[PDB]
Amino acid sequence: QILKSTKQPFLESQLRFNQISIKDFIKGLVLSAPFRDLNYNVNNNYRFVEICVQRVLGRDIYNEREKIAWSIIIATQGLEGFIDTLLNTQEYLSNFGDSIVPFQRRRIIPQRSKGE
Amino acid sequence: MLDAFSRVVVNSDAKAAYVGGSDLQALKSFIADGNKRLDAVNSIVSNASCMVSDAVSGMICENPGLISPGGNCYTNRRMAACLRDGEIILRYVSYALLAGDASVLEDRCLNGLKETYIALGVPTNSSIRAVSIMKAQAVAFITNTATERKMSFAAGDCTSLASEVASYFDRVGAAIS
Amino acid sequence: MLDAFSRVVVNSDAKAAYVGGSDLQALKSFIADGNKRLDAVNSIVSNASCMVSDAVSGMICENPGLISPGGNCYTNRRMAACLRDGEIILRYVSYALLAGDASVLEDRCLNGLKETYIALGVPTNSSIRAVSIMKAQAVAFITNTATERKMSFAAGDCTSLASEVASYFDRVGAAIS
Amino acid sequence: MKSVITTVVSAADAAGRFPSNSDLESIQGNIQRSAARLEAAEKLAGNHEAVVKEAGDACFAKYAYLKNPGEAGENQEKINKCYRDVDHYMRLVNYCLVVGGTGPLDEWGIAGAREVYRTLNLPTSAYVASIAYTRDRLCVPRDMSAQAGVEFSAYLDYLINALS
Amino acid sequence: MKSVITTVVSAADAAGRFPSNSDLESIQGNIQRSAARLEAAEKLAGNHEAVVKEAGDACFAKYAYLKNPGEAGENQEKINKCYRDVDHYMRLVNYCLVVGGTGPLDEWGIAGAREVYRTLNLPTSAYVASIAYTRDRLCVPRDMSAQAGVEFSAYLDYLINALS
Amino acid sequence: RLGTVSGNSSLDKLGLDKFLSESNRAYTPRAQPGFSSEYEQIISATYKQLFGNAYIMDSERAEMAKQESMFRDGQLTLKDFCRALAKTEQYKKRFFDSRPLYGAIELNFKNILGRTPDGLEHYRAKSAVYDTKGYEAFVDAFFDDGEYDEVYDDYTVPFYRGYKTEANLSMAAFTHFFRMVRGSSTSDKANPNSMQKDIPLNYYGITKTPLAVIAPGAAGTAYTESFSGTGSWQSGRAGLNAARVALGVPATANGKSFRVEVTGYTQPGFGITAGTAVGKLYKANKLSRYPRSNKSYVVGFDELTPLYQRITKNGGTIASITPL
Amino acid sequence: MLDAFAKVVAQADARGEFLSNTQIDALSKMVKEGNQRLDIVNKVTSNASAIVTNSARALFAEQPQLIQPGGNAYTSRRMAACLRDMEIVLRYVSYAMIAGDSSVLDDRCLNGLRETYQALGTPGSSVAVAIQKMKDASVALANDTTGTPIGDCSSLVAELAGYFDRAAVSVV
Amino acid sequence: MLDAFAKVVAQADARGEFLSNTQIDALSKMVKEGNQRLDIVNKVTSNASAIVTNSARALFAEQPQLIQPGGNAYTSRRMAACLRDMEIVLRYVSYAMIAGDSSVLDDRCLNGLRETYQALGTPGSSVAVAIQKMKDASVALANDTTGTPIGDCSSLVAELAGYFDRAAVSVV
Ligand SMILES: *CC[C@H]1/C(=C/c2[nH]c(/C=C3N=C(/C=C4\NC(=O)C(CC)=C4C)C(C)=C\3CCC(=O)O)c(CCC(=O)O)c2C)NC(=O)[C@@H]1C
Ligand SMILES: *CC[C@H]1/C(=C/c2[nH]c(/C=C3N=C(/C=C4\NC(=O)C(CC)=C4C)C(C)=C\3CCC(=O)O)c(CCC(=O)O)c2C)NC(=O)[C@@H]1C
Ligand SMILES: C=CC1=C(C)[C@@H](Cc2[nH]c(/C=C3N=C(/C=C4\NC(=O)[C@H](C)[C@H]4CC)C(C)=C\3CCC(=O)O)c(CCC(=O)O)c2C)NC1=O
Ligand SMILES: C=CC1=C(C)[C@@H](Cc2[nH]c(/C=C3N=C(/C=C4\NC(=O)[C@H](C)[C@H]4CC)C(C)=C\3CCC(=O)O)c(CCC(=O)O)c2C)NC1=O
Ligand SMILES: C=CC1=C(C)[C@@H](Cc2[nH]c(/C=C3N=C(/C=C4\NC(=O)[C@H](C)[C@H]4CC)C(C)=C\3CCC(=O)O)c(CCC(=O)O)c2C)NC1=O
Ligand SMILES: C=CC1=C(C)[C@@H](Cc2[nH]c(/C=C3N=C(/C=C4\NC(=O)[C@H](C)[C@H]4CC)C(C)=C\3CCC(=O)O)c(CCC(=O)O)c2C)NC1=O
Ligand SMILES: C=CC1=C(C)[C@@H](Cc2[nH]c(/C=C3N=C(/C=C4\NC(=O)[C@H](C)[C@H]4CC)C(C)=C\3CCC(=O)O)c(CCC(=O)O)c2C)NC1=O
Ligand SMILES: C=CC1=C(C)[C@@H](Cc2[nH]c(/C=C3N=C(/C=C4\NC(=O)[C@H](C)[C@H]4CC)C(C)=C\3CCC(=O)O)c(CCC(=O)O)c2C)NC1=O
Ligand SMILES: C=CC1=C(C)[C@@H](Cc2[nH]c(/C=C3N=C(/C=C4\NC(=O)[C@H](C)[C@H]4CC)C(C)=C\3CCC(=O)O)c(CCC(=O)O)c2C)NC1=O
Ligand SMILES: C=CC1=C(C)[C@@H](Cc2[nH]c(/C=C3N=C(/C=C4\NC(=O)[C@H](C)[C@H]4CC)C(C)=C\3CCC(=O)O)c(CCC(=O)O)c2C)NC1=O
Ligand SMILES: C=CC1=C(C)[C@@H](Cc2[nH]c(/C=C3N=C(/C=C4\NC(=O)[C@H](C)[C@H]4CC)C(C)=C\3CCC(=O)O)c(CCC(=O)O)c2C)NC1=O
Ligand SMILES: C=CC1=C(C)[C@@H](Cc2[nH]c(/C=C3N=C(/C=C4\NC(=O)[C@H](C)[C@H]4CC)C(C)=C\3CCC(=O)O)c(CCC(=O)O)c2C)NC1=O
Ligand SMILES: C=CC1=C(C)[C@@H](Cc2[nH]c(/C=C3N=C(/C=C4\NC(=O)[C@H](C)[C@H]4CC)C(C)=C\3CCC(=O)O)c(CCC(=O)O)c2C)NC1=O
Repeated sequence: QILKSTKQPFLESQLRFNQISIKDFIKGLVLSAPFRDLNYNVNNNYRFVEICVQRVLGRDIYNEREKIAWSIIIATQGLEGFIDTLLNTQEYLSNFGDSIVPFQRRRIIPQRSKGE
Repeated sequence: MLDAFSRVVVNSDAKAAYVGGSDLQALKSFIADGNKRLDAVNSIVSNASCMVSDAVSGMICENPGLISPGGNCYTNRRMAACLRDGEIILRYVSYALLAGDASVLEDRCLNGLKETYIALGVPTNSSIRAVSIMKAQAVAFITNTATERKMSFAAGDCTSLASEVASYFDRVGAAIS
Repeated sequence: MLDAFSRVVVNSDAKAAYVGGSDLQALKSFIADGNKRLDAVNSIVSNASCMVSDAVSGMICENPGLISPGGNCYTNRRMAACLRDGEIILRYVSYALLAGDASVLEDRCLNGLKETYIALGVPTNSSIRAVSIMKAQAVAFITNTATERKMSFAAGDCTSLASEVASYFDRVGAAIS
Repeated sequence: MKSVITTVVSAADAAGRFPSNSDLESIQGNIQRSAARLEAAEKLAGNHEAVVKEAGDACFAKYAYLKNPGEAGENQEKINKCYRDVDHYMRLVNYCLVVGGTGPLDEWGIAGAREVYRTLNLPTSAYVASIAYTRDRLCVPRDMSAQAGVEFSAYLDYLINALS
Repeated sequence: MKSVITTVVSAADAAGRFPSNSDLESIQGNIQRSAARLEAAEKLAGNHEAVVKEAGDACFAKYAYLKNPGEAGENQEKINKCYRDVDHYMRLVNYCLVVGGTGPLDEWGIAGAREVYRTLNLPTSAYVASIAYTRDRLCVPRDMSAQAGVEFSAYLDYLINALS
Repeated sequence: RLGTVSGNSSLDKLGLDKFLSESNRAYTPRAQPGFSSEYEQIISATYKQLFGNAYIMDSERAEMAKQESMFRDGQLTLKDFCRALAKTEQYKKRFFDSRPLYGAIELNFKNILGRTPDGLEHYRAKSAVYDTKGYEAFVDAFFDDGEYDEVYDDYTVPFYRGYKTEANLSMAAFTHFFRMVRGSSTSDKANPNSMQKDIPLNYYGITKTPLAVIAPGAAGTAYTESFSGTGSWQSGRAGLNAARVALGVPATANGKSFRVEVTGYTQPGFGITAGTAVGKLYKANKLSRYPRSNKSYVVGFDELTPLYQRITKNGGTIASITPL
Repeated sequence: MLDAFAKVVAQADARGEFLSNTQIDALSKMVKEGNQRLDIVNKVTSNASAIVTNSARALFAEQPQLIQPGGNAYTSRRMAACLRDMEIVLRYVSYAMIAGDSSVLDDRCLNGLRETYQALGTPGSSVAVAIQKMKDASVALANDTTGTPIGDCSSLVAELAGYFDRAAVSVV
Repeated sequence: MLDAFAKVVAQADARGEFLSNTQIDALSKMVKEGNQRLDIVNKVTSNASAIVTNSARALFAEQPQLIQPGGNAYTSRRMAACLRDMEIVLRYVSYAMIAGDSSVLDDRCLNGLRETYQALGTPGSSVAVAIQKMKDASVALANDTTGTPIGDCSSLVAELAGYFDRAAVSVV
């Protein structure tokens, strides 16, 4: 979905004028309008939380209980409340902060070729 | 204001060292062609008035968008301001060439010129084009390589002064880049 | 102001005459002993600080009424003002001796000094006694005729410069008389 | 009256200080240049009848429209005033050669000249043509020495940079 | 940092004008004096541990009361600081000989010295005694040239006129 | 103290305090011979106002002796003393010789006229005098106009007046005054915005955009930022400091918008702990957690109280909060 | 943000006043022209691409200094920035048209826009020209009688022109 | 960030100009000294640890107020911060050396550095001393003839010293 109906020209124009930061840009992309029908309307709350943990926090889930635990914030607070309490964890701020695009943290072991 | 003599004084003052005969030879070589430096500075002051006007006219004839309505050199007031802007730069480069040290235009001319032009909306491309033209004119005057004007000098080589004055012009464009 | 070169220019400008080779010899004779003029000026600047203090102390030890209560050099403020008053005069005489023309203390120092002192109540006798002492010190320094200090010069005669600097001190006392 | 002496005494006076070693050091340069700057001055003094003659008609050969009716050089006394206006500038060049600085030029020739030549409707390009003609056919071994021509020409294009 | 170049560029900058012929004329005097002013500087550079050695104890031979209790030179580190205070002045004299003007002296040695020596209760007469001893036994054919001695001595009594 | 409430006054808490006390009016025309305390008070007040709190040593004060001279005779403060003090080589060395021309213009509007220029039209009226007639007529342009003789007396010292309406400037130049005058303990070599080498306000006085007034002596008062104007027409960098516009959808989504400036960022004191974390202490890039101090933010309304946790727990100190 | 009903509600709340009967007729006549209000924004929305493109085309036909080299629309990205800047204003004017007042236009479109263009070096007067070129392009299109019952809607057209004027003076 | 080729390309683009032939010789003579440019940065990179350590050691031998208690290098973490601050400048100067101009040095190293040291209370003049102590330590090492063909590379050495000077005046 780096097609053109998905691209937001206005978060971009506010990012390059230093009005919003990278963390606010990720928050604008998760709450964005093509993300809410191409990834949120096609999942339950359990698959969607492991999608949002893998792509924002840059790590896999710990077990099933983490999916079941975080699944409740989506239902009772909306996507806005869920993405606020995800972006304000110590894990996100200690690794990416407010000004770094997230990435898949520590995917491959350094000796080896095949990684995760 | 630091000339070539006070530069080695401020260099050896952090050492708390006396200026000895080892590093003095760089200063007696500065005296040995002081006449070449004066002969070089005179050849630029002699025709600075053609040098400025030719540079801005070449910058305008290369980029005809500056004289369009709403261009930065559109009206008579802005064009007079451009011819005034270039002459100050040439004057400070002549000061630095006479002093043998660039420290007279680091603080009196280029200190704050960067954001003055972008508070004013002065386009940064044409200013470095104009001083590049002025640099090409100045090197063509330190050596007798100008086309229609030839000045009479004693025979010898002045390439060191031409490289020095080119090095005085690149930091002007680098300060406003 | 006016040095020795601009004086003949303002002299020949009323003529509307070009400066020719007849009256130029008075200027090349000025160049022929410029080293003597610099050697003379240096010998006064070298010990101006003893020259001023000795002159004011000699003026006081000649006239002990100035340090009486209600005298013009009574308090510390007035004595500091007197030592400040004499040094400016010596400075302007040194300017005129270097320039070769008296026109620098004509208008910057002596123009209005006459009535300043009599608005202040400064006694005019001790003022000319002090500069007469300073004149006697200055002629004793242009020639090596000073008693305890001898400066090393190249051999020759400097009586023209001594008469010139005496003529620069005569008009100081004449301006305040 | 800007010159070598006039600069250093004004600097020492504004600082309120005695003449230092750098003040006396600058006058030695005046002494060393006096023996090349003064021969240009009297060479001009001894020859100014013909130097002004060839410059003023070189002004009119370039701009022949000045003798038209309604112009600056219509009748004879305007041309006689033009030769006088040129001789005044060459006299000031002789004065600046004698002094050492450009004092006589910017004191009596340059200051206020743009206001005069505009309201009296005189073209400054016809002034600079006669000065450029004088500068361009100064011929360095015969007319002067090699160094006096250096000094004489440096004051000439000071006028050209000041009037243009 | 007052010197020959530093004076004429600030004069031309305050006038807002280009370097004229009188500006270039003053630098020729610097060229002509560098061949007598630099000799004195490196002669001082190559010999400065002996000249400050004989000046500092000449200061104490004149004023032997400085080693009394309660004075400025009571114990050993005060005397070691006195030799350092003298060496600082001779280094600045070397710097003014290299520059050409008196800039290094009134920039780092003279300005504020009267406030320091008064509140720290140091006599300036003991400073000028060591400088006068150095000036008086400079012996001009052996120690320097004939012309380097006058240039070296002219900066020495600048200190004496400034401190007294 | 600090604040805007306690003493029922506000302008003395901004460091303008000593400048609201004295007047230094110089009552009798010439100096009465015999007496000198009153005129030495006036001389020291003129050096304090005209040089802006620098140390003219006695070796340097010994050469304005001819200028204090005629002031003690029948010659003026404003036309003899303060004008010739601007044409000496102690004023020129400090406020003209180390600066550019536009640095020298604002430093004369501060010293001589006691205010700040606004817009280009105040700068170009004064640079056009310099570029034609030199510095000696550039100095007289501040005195000899219709500004000096209408707000100042012939014998008073030129007090600061840039903060009040009676200098009928603007409201943008009210806040530019506190960039120049940061209290009574500051001089010109002494504020961080100009260390006797640059133009103190350059982008802000030309464009007349106002600068949020951090009071001096406050907790977190050493906030200063650099300039890098974004946009590709002028080819500048994006990411240095926050915007000041509050433009799009996050203007009023999550309430009204603000602009917090915070200054003190250190490498220890990030985590949820009292102490520093020990170990390798830097990442692979080995830059910093915050690669520059003095960060600014644009925040909405109900993001302000978690941002306030995030600033203060991580060791930062808030300089100023302005709405948007 | 507020619409026209919430604005008088905030007025009445901030003095604690019950809404008088005359204010209820003032709101009922806004209800009365609801279909005519909706027709205007529908006609603007259906022609939004041709509004922006024709206004932008006519802007550079008469201000050719912008698209010539060196201008502030000489790129493909500065040009695409300009077209998308015009669509932004056309979007928020149409938001204010159905809101009834210009709170959402002033609040999250025009606030800080003049300072943005001053920081970028964009000539704000040429933005003001393009806004008034979209203005009468939309006004002359809102007086088209195709697909609507014939009646009077002129006061709503003046209200629509007022928002374009407010956005035009906010950008210089 | 830009290198020296992209800088003249941006100059020529922003006035829409084709590159003249003389600018092509100006670029060809930068191509001509490519191996000599690479040798300098190679020699600086091979001695980068001893440059920083010897310059830092000589800094506290003559400014002992920094490492004494109370100083701004009296810790093990403030000291390790100082050494790593010196490596940063040595890194970005070497980046600018192969770039040909100081865009990457000015852009992501020196921008806001003076304000950072003013906020921390770090004496910027002592940073300026340490930068010039690394400068001639690297310059005297770049004039070493071991492992290189004998020739002239003095103008490149002056260009290298210019970047250290630019970083030195940017921090006071
Ligand atoms: C008709 C085109 C005119 C023009 C436009 C132009 N604009 C920009 C840059 C920006 N415009 C904005 C404006 C907004 N951003 C928003 O999010 C909103 C919503 C409320 C508005 C009104 C901003 C923030 C920028 C900067 C961000 C960016 O770079 O896009 C540019 C420059 C683009 C660039 O330099 O890369 C242009 C050219 N300019 C003209 O000349 C026309 C008159
Ligand atoms: C020679 C050592 C000098 C010195 C250094 C010193 N620096 C700091 C702190 C910081 N330095 C920076 C500078 C940078 N950070 C970057 O990411 C970059 C890359 C472009 C640069 C140039 C920053 C941001 C800080 C603050 C962050 C931090 O705390 O590390 C410190 C203090 C460290 C501390 O207080 O904990 C020192 C001591 N100081 C000196 O005295 C020497 C002259
Ligand atoms: C399209 C518009 C256009 C112009 C107006 C001219 C202007 C012009 N002249 C020169 C180049 C120069 N200009 C001068 C200047 C002068 N020569 C003299 O004899 C006088 C004293 C003085 C004023 C005329 C000199 C000496 C050179 C270098 C040698 C030469 O080309 O003549 C250059 C430099 C080229 C470059 O490197 O970018 C330009 C742009 N050329 C143009 O393309
Ligand atoms: C001491 C150093 C020193 C300088 C370098 C100048 C710098 C300078 N230039 C301008 C101002 C300017 N400078 C230019 C010049 C140019 N714009 C262009 O498009 C061309 C590239 C270039 C001419 C070759 C223009 C057009 C103005 C605009 C004046 C105005 O806006 O009316 C201004 C402010 C307004 C003014 O004074 O008019 C300043 C401070 N002044 C100084 O005091
Ligand atoms: C006060 C005013 C003042 C000046 C204007 C200059 C004038 C001047 N130039 C040179 C002398 C010289 N000038 C040059 C310079 C050059 N020769 C060339 O062929 C190149 C075009 C140009 C290089 C820039 C050279 C090569 C000499 C010969 C002496 C030397 O090499 O140092 C000399 C010494 C020899 C002579 O008498 O001619 C003088 C006095 N010096 C001054 O004191
Ligand atoms: C009653 C009080 C009283 C004094 C304090 C002294 C002061 C004094 N000294 C000189 C006269 C002089 N004063 C000096 C000055 C100096 N000599 C040096 O070697 C030093 C560098 C410098 C400061 C001491 C010189 C050089 C002379 C002339 C020669 C001489 O008499 O020594 C004169 C001039 C006599 C005259 O013509 O009127 C006077 C009054 N004499 C007095 O009658
Ligand atoms: C540019 C040239 C120039 C000068 C020459 C001086 C001139 C001068 N002297 C004094 C002022 C004075 N000058 C003297 C000096 C003397 N009175 C004596 O009895 C002795 C004969 C003699 C000392 C040798 C005294 C005593 C005062 C008095 C100051 C006071 O009244 O407190 C004053 C006015 C008050 C003051 O400034 O303190 C002036 C203008 N100033 C200048 O600007
Ligand atoms: C820039 C600093 C500077 C100076 C300080 C002087 C230094 C100086 N004085 C003289 C040179 C001289 N100075 C004197 C002067 C005197 N001899 C006496 O016996 C009298 C006491 C005294 C009269 C006032 C004489 C007579 C000469 C010899 C040359 C000549 O007569 O012109 C010379 C030329 C010969 C030489 O090398 O010595 C120089 C360079 N000149 C300068 O350029
Ligand atoms: C001391 C320095 C000094 C000068 C430089 C001149 C400058 C000067 N020239 C003229 C005046 C003039 N100058 C000229 C000269 C010329 N007109 C031309 O078409 C050519 C450009 C040029 C001849 C080659 C003429 C024709 C007049 C008379 C103009 C008139 O009154 O109509 C005037 C007005 C007073 C008068 O009529 O004489 C002045 C001040 N005069 C001086 O006293
Ligand atoms: C004081 C200032 C002053 C001058 C600047 C010159 C200017 C000058 N030149 C010539 C006269 C001349 N000038 C030249 C020109 C030159 N001669 C040559 O051998 C070279 C080719 C070329 C030098 C580069 C020639 C060839 C003549 C002879 C007549 C002529 O052809 O014009 C004349 C006419 C009187 C004469 O013949 O001498 C004058 C006044 N003379 C002066 O008195
Ligand atoms: C760069 C130029 C430069 C200088 C000229 C000196 C000037 C100077 N000297 C001293 C300080 C001193 N200077 C002296 C010197 C002397 N005391 C005497 O009795 C004799 C007059 C003389 C020895 C012959 C002494 C003894 C001290 C220490 C005074 C004290 O701290 O009690 C101090 C105070 C700081 C310190 O204690 O070191 C300063 C600034 N220092 C400098 O950095
Ligand atoms: C699906 C979305 C939707 C819409 C777009 C509207 C459209 C709409 N408008 C009207 C009805 C109307 N619409 C208009 C508006 C206009 N007529 C003109 O002649 C002008 C061109 C234009 C003025 C701007 C007018 C004026 C009426 C009432 C007829 C009249 O009294 O003139 C009606 C019939 C109901 C009624 O009588 O009010 C409907 C369904 N309603 C909707 O639900
Ligand atoms: C693997 C990475 C890599 C490098 C490090 C360079 C290194 C390198 N440099 C040179 C070649 C060279 N290298 C230098 C540089 C210097 N010589 C000196 O004497 C000075 C000490 C120093 C100046 C800074 C010079 C000057 C030449 C050319 C020889 C000459 O003409 O003097 C050559 C031979 C090719 C040629 O002739 O240009 C190579 C392979 N190239 C690479 O691919």
